[PDB]
Formats: sequence, structure tokens, C-alpha cells
Amino acid sequence: VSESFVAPLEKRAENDVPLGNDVPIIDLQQDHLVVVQQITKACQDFGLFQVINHGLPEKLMAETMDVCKEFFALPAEEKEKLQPKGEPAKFELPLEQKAKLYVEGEQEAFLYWKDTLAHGCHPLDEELVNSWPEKPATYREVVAKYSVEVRKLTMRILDYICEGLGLKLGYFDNELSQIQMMLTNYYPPCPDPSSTLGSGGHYDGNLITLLQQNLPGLQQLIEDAKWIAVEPIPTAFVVNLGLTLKVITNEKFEGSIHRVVTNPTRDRVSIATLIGPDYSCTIEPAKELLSQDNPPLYKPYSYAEFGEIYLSDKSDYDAGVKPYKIN
Ligand SMILES: CN1[C@H]2C[C@H](OC(=O)[C@H](CO)c3ccccc3)C[C@@H]1[C@@H](O)C2
Ligand SMILES: [O]
Ligand SMILES: [Sr+2]
Ligand SMILES: [Sr+2]
Ligand SMILES: [V+3]
Repeated sequence: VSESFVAPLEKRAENDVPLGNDVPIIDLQQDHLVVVQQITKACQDFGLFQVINHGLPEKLMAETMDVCKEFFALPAEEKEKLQPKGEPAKFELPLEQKAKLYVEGEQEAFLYWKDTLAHGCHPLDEELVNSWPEKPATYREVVAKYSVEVRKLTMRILDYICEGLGLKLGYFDNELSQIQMMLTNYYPPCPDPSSTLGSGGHYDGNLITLLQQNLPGLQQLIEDAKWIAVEPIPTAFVVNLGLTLKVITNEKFEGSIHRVVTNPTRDRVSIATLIGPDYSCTIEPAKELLSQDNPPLYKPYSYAEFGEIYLSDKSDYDAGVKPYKIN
């Protein structure tokens, strides 16, 4: 493996990470109150859960994974059209909603063993969809339907979260969910998995993420610096609560800290829908939940200012919010 991809010793993954048997799997076709209670418990104790019987068509999930795999099978010459000035774009502000291929890493500087296609999805209009990949031919029609369906499911989950917290329904149906970034992640086979990371350990900086996977590689950090493997369920969504939701709930909910490990023999594609605030938003603990017993743990901050730190400073998982901590 190229020196560029060698992770610092302490960040390298151990070869045998155990299955997370305690990852909540939540059936959304249970009675309404049972769903609210199970989602609430998962948000308080874990910050990562899977949803099944979630109402999003299994056929559409399969068609979306197919067209995403088809995109990454495209020739080099086609992929160049998504590389501004001949190279992948960087995860840095301004983060544009037009489709680009991205490189990612940490500044002991190293790169993640990953190619990412990213674009905005909300609101859908001709200008946005015309900025998506031209190939495969069916990408735009399949991913347009997928993005609307994933958003509908995410807003359902945010209203379950509202009921669990005692916030009015639709609390997040505003500026706090107006950006929908779809990240299609491609992990090619890696000759030295013991030295590399597909994705470094992170909170998602946004509000909430729905992740579609069909192969192993996703790992979560739980108490006592233990990593566990998240079982791939091809017809489920992994829900990762973001650092933004951790702040707004005043740490009543956990954020998901997770990473992706490489594989020596086979490639892997994942589809992450990252929903969260516009860069113009002010983030603070929900005042409705604050009291003398529950004082705010964060001062109000600019999401844009947070974003710059979150994307550049990887010294700690919550480096993005450290400047805004109080009490
Ligand atoms: C592994 N990387 C993490 C950081 C970066 O995330 C982003 O780029 C999101 C995209 O919404 C973002 C969130 C909050 C503020 C700025 C950007 C790209 C990817 C994501 O999978 C999460
Ligand atoms: O992510
Ligand atoms: Sr190039
Ligand atoms: Sr175009
Ligand atoms: V993530």
C-alpha cells in the first residue's frame, strides 16, 4: 500500500472486531408508541440503530445500489468529468450541491482508502438533477426517486424523535434538515487492511444520516474504547445520529462514532444520506428542553463556523463543538 494511505499506529483497526449483538434493530410496523419508545431508547443509549419494515421499497433500494455500483464501474475517462481541474474535490466549505468525486483524509497526514461521489438532493429541481452524473443513463431517474423516499423516511424518524423528546412534531422540518447530501462511497480491495482505513472514526457532523450497506466494513465505537462490527442487512437502513442532534438534545441523545475498515479481496459500495442544517443556521440546545436541572451544555454557534472545524480538525471526534462547550 502507498505511504499516502498508512494510518497512524493508534488509529489502525484490529483484524478481529466482534459483531455488535446489542445494535438495536427497530421494526417500524410495530404499534406507534412501541416504535417511539424503542427509537428513543436507541437514541439515548447507542446513537446507532437499524430500521426494518421502514416503508421504503426494497426494489428501489436494490435499483439504487445497482446504479451506484454501475457508476463506480464507469471508465476513468467518464469519471474525469466529476473531477474539478483534473482531481477529486475536497470536503471543505463551500461544499457545493453539484455532483463531484471527492478524496478524504486527516491532516501525520494520510488519505482514506475511499472514492466518494457526493451531491445535494433537496429540493429536487432541473438545475440540481442536471448537475448529477450523466452516466449511467438511469442514475438521475432512480436516485431522484430514492432521495425523495429516503427523505420521507428520515422525516418520519425525526418525528418519532420529537415525540420521544417532548418536542412539537415537525421541530426539524425546517432549516435544520434543508441540506440532503447523498454520499456514495466506493472501497476497492486493499492489499494491507491492517495499515489503512476506508473511513476514519467520526461523528456525522449533520443532524441525522441513513446508511444503506450490503457488505461488512462498518464499525461503531462503544464504551471503554471498544469497536464493534455493524451487521449488514441489505434491506435495512443504519440510522447514525449526528453531532448536531447531540447538541440540540443537550446530550440527552448520543451521536454515533463509526469508521469503515478495508477488505483485501472484494470491493464495497455504501449509500449515505446526510440530512442537516443549511450553513446559515444557528445551532443550540432546544430551549424547550432546558431548565435549572438541565442547563445548556453548548452556547449558540454558526453551522458554517462549526463545519470549517469539523472538516479540518480530526484531533478529537467532537473537535467541531469543543469551542462552544459551557457548564
Ligand atoms: C467521512 N466523512 C465525514 C465528514 C464529511 O462530511 C460531510 O462533508 C458532511 C456533508 O453534509 C458535513 C456535515 C457537517 C458539516 C459539514 C459537512 C464527509 C464524510 C462523511 O461521511 C462524514
Ligand atoms: O458519514
Ligand atoms: Sr484525474
Ligand atoms: Sr450538467
Ligand atoms: V458517517
